Amino acid sequence: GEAPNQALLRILKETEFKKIKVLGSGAFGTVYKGLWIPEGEKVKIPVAIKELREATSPKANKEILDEAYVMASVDNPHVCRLLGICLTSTVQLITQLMPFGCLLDYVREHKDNIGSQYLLNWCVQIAKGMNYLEDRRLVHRDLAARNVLVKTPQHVKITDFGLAKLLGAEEKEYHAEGGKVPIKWMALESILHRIYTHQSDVWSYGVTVWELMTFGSKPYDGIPASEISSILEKGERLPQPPICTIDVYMIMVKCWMIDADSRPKFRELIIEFSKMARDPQRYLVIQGDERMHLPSPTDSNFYRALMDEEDMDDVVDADEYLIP
Ligand SMILES: *CCC(=O)N1CC[C@H](Oc2cc3c(Nc4ccc(F)c(Cl)c4)ncnc3cc2OC)C1
Repeated sequence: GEAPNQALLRILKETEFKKIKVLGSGAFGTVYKGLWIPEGEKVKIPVAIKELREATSPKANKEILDEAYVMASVDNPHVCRLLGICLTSTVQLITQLMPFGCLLDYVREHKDNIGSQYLLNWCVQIAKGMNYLEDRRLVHRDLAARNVLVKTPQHVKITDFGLAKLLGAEEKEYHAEGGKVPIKWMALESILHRIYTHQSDVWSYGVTVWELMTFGSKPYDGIPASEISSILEKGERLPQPPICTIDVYMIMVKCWMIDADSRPKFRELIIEFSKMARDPQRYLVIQGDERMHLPSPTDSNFYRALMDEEDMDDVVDADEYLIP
């Protein structure tokens, strides 16, 4: 009827995780970083670990296992995959550590060193990730720069699958029902009718690109969420960022066309951003662009800036740690 999901869910013993330290908290719970040391492997894998405040809320463990299901079921260079889960007092999700954090904060904090080549390459990579998700019939529903993680400045991945929904062998629109929503990233048809498609995700991609090209500006700043549907129905859209040529901004605008099927496909966005990445200063205009650099794997205190030297001998990135 539909293809069997033969993803493996790995249950990981708590005794294999060390050096646990807080990255951030919310109402939801906590993310930590640590090392995962599968027993008698002589590997140490840098990981992030997501839990919730307590394993009492039924919804809580249900929501997080829904996220685990989606995250175990993906495998692509531009999407974050689940390494496994740890069943403790709480359900913890275990994934590859993305040491530079979320792209929203990253663009805000490093604007002075972010040139055109990185911006366009990120656009390409996010489009690849999104296209891969489409090929797997998944609709993310929460694409935003806060939901893209930075493995290295050269390599980003989409995460945060807690709102993602699959789509049946012959189904098109997810039709949701209630719960806090990222209004300022949503297609009109999603705000109005809780319709969600691969084409609604393209809308959010548009917004995400605007975030990057503005070095992390807040969309419709000061506009109350309750007013967004009206503004959009009037035909208002986010403004042309200063660095953007018309060529780039036009792509953004196409993502925000009322007719969902008039919007670009992820596969087209890959092509267009890829053409632009070959001549980046033709498409984005950044003062003093040519003279920027960000950290690259091949630098001295690239590995030392993360790692204790104690560990460094046997550290292995999750992308190089593969089981059958
Ligand atoms: C834009 C703000 C933001 O996203 N963060 C605030 C701090 C937190 O930092 C990191 C988070 C990660 C995660 N997150 C994650 C998401 C889903 C999931 F199922 C798991 Cl197990 C983990 N993943 C990897 N590396 C991270 C690195 C962070 O900061 C260094 C995100």
